[PDB]
Amino acid sequence: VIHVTKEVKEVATLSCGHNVSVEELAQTRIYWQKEKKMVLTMMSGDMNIWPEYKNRTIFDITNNLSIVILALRPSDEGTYECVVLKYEKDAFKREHLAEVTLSVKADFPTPSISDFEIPTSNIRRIICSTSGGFPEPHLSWLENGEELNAINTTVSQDPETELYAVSSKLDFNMTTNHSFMCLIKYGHLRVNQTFNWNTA
Ligand SMILES: *[C@@H]1O[C@H](CO)[C@@H](O)[C@H](O)[C@H]1NC(C)=O
Ligand SMILES: *[C@@H]1O[C@H](CO)[C@@H](O)[C@H](O)[C@H]1NC(C)=O
Ligand SMILES: *[C@@H]1O[C@H](CO)[C@@H](O)[C@H](O)[C@H]1NC(C)=O
Repeated sequence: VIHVTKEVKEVATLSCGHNVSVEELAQTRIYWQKEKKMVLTMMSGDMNIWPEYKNRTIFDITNNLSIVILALRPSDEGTYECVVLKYEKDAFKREHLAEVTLSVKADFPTPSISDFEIPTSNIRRIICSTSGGFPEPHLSWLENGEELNAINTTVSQDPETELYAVSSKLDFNMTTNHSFMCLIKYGHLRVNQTFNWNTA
């Protein structure tokens, strides 16, 4: 395959499009690397995966020497290339090369809104939050194609999943009718939800 696209938290199996028996594993050299930067090395019998990858990467020898990235992160994006070399008596002549580029989708689920009264005559508060997305999200409240100011807006990124979570609060006077949209931009995409407030 040329291109591959998986979701975040999901597994990515990048095949080397080549297989090698255990007897040959001795004489064979395997170079998996992500854009010139090494990943793992199965140097003739002895394997050694770089620290950057030690944790979330598996080397599936049995399955065409593939590398399985567990718990995908938006940064795993990139072009992987797998070169295997056979020892042509006197040297190491490479007998194969596969190359695949990996895409990682990280859409933001449609945000959900909560509404409830605060201790202030007529004022109702709404909270729009969503998460599990990438890149960093940008939340904005709309009223009549106008951008209202947000009361509170937190945005953090999980060190583990490498994913974001947004949550913003907004107040409005219950006396009038209202129709707000919570727009959330992340990259060149955008997700949203609305809130209708009918007076009496
Ligand atoms: C903003 O809202 C969050 C979540 O409700 C809360 O933890 C935080 O204290 C608020 N920030 C301020 C300055 O009140
Ligand atoms: C709430 O709405 C009423 C009716 O329009 C208005 O008199 C009052 O000043 C408003 N208060 C706030 C905090 O918006
Ligand atoms: C808000 O979300 C809806 C639901 O997917 C979408 O159809 C609409 O285009 C969005 N509106 C804007 C201004 O992004």
